[PDB]
Amino acid sequence: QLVESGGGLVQPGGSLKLSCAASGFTLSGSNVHWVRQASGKGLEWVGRIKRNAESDATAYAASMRGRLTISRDDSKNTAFLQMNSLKSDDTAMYYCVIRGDVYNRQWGQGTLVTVSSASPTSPKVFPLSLCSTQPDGNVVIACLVQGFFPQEPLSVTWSESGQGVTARNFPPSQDASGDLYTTSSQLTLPATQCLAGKSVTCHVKHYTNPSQDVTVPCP
Amino acid sequence: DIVMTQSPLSLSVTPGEPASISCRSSQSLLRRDGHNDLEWYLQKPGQSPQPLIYLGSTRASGVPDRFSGSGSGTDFTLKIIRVEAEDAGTYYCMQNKQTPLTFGQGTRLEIKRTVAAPSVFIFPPSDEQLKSGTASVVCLLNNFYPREAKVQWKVDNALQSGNSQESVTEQDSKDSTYSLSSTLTLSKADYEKHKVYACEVTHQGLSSPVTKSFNRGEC
Repeated sequence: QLVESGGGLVQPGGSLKLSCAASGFTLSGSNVHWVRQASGKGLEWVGRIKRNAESDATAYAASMRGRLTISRDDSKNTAFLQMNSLKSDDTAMYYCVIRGDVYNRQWGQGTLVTVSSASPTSPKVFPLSLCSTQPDGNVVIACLVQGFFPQEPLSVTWSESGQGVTARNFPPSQDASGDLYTTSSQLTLPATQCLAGKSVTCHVKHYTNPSQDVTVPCP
Repeated sequence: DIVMTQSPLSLSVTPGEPASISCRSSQSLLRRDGHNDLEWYLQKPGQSPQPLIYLGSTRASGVPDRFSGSGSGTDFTLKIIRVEAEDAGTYYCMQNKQTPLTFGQGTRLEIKRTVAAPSVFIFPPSDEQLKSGTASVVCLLNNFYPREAKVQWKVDNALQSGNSQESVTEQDSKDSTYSLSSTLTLSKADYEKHKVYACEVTHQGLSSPVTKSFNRGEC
């Protein structure tokens, strides 16, 4: 519906161009605003671009000392947010918000911007098994996803899904020392779907680094 | 810039009970047409904000009849007649009178379900990780309410004041429970010098603390 892209890890002083592409409706009849959210905080208006009818007039938050440019490609049906001289404090989820022509007041899914001089670090992913007896008829297995940077985007999927299958994902938390993050992903599934001798896979997609497929044996 | 102040900043309401959120603006949001330039958004865990109320009182498309917005000028109120599991999240008021568009701090709504003790699972370090010279012990807590849970790590029955990190999921939109991941990270050298590894959980739904433990290598 409203597809966002362009986010990523960028060094301070860097540049990024964010896209807000409308899929299955015109964007020209509406005003496009950009709103941000730093992880664990509220909402902060960044700027807006008025409709082609209102001659694409732009307005920005004064705090962003002329570092942003909001533009629109009416042929591509996309609105953009170009950010320059990036600051550590620009780290946030950026959303585009539509106003006027319907879908009115609708927000995009967000695109993440991380501004840091810290180098990306791939997670150290490990299989986790219970030492004890399994819960009656269910199998509980996990994957440790250790020492990674940036904290997001990080996604974990398992090779088993369906009825009686529950995947539990936890927000990363900062490690004791340094800039690294750690989390785990847990899978509960029927014993029948994880028979003795079988193995399962947790698939870990982190930022732009190649995905990791880790084998976890069934008990 | 128009200042939006929300009150209270958090609520814990039992299902079926009403809830109300106050929003006060620093300038009047009353229009020439009579209506008010005040909006209300809900941001559910893991999602982007969604409109609820616009123009001070207009209930957005597909927003249940249980949500209402009232007030004029500088004082507004979002009312929820009967709170449900799915209402969990952070509510924001927004003024659309002038630019910069400004939002309130956000009010988190917790759904106050019945006490639910966690299911606790302990995962020893995998040999794969031990090879690298680091040892992480994982303690997972599942589907508990309230959020207050204390996780204590014991090594050969001696309490740890450091070496651990945890993360808690946001309140589940369906069952209103929380889940927690606690990780104790030791060096391989330290891990190899001790035998009994335990996580002790204290929660309201437990008669006394639950300890899940294992002996190094006896797995």
